[PDB]
Amino acid sequence: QVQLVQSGAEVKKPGSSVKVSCEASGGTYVITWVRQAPGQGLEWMGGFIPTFRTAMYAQGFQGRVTITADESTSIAYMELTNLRSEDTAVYYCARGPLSRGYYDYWGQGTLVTVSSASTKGPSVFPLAPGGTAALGCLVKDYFPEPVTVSWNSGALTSGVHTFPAVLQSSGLYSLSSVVTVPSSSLGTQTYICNVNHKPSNTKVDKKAEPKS
Amino acid sequence: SYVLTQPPSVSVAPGKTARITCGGNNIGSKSVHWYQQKPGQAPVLVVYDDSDRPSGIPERFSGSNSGNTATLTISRVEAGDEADYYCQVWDSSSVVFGGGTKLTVLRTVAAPSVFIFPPSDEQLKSGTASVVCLLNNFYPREAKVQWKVDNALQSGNSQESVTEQDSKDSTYSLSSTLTLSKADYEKHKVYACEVTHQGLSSPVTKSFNRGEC
Repeated sequence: QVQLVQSGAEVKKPGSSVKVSCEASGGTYVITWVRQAPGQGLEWMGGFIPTFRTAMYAQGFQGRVTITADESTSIAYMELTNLRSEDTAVYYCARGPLSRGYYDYWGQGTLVTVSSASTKGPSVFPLAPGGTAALGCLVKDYFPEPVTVSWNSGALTSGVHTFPAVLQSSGLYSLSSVVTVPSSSLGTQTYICNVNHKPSNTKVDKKAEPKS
Repeated sequence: SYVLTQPPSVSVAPGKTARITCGGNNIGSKSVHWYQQKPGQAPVLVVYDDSDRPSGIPERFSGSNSGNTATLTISRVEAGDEADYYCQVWDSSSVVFGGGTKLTVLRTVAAPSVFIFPPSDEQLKSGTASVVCLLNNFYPREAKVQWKVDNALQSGNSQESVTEQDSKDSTYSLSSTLTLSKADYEKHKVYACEVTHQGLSSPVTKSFNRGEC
């Protein structure tokens, strides 16, 4: 029942530092940090054993990585200094049993975006609706990634397609989240998209209903 | 340092058996661990110490390691198995991962359901118009989407996005967005997206006239 919970998505200027936290919720082992650049593979950054106060780091980070822990609070930390645009990745913390070599518990990941640019929250617009109808929400002009989209506060999951973001000519992202529903439900049921953009602190709820 | 070699892709029909190889110089001398990563999710340990299996992992997942090749075998492949699979070892005080193998499920031709969405009134206020064409639940991934404005074929003003294989039916979905100024959008009436796909006898067009309800 232990769950590794990580800190939220961040934008960091190049030449700066990032500290990512990993909390062992209903728990307390080897703590590992693995990163993933978008569309690429898993890359080990290092491990740390708080009990033996021992750390092992990966070569290829120029000694910019520091892994720490606080046993009092059961939170693990990864600090990465001298951030460059190549460090834009999802950062995973993972826990494995002592001397075993594998990681049976993983955190949800933290997307760290290395950018000189300022954060921009999205504008959310509705995609208004035989037997099956389609509706959705357009999530336009945001930076950086990621955005999350739920339907009816998570009650509606079936028939949902949230598309990968496209990078527009503006250098900003845009995505659509769509859902197919029964035509008979339009006029009865209420469909709302819940959009969240953590880097900008934007939280928008938008109703996708047919025109007058 | 030590190199793990995985093929980038493996494709299998439902009910069939997938074999994901992990090549390494005398990999049989090491303990091989396997992770499954579904799109937008964290990796999940599926096989540890060559052939052992964690609690919630189906018996259909099995591992083997001898000589220069470790293999993850997935029997009776389902749409829920679509993911990227990574092998991992420890070598000279370092964690080494394979480059990953994407598992694609080979399903039948499925025609898309096509929907067109006009720009919202709220967006029009901002001086920009986004017209969206939706291709829902089709296979294979290749689809030609053509935008037509007052019968004039559009070019360089649309972008497409495609979902990963559906976890339940193995299809894809595509969104095509046509971006115009409020000026250009208001200068025309007929908005259409024409869809060419191998699951359709002839191309399907979905259209709307700027102004109707």
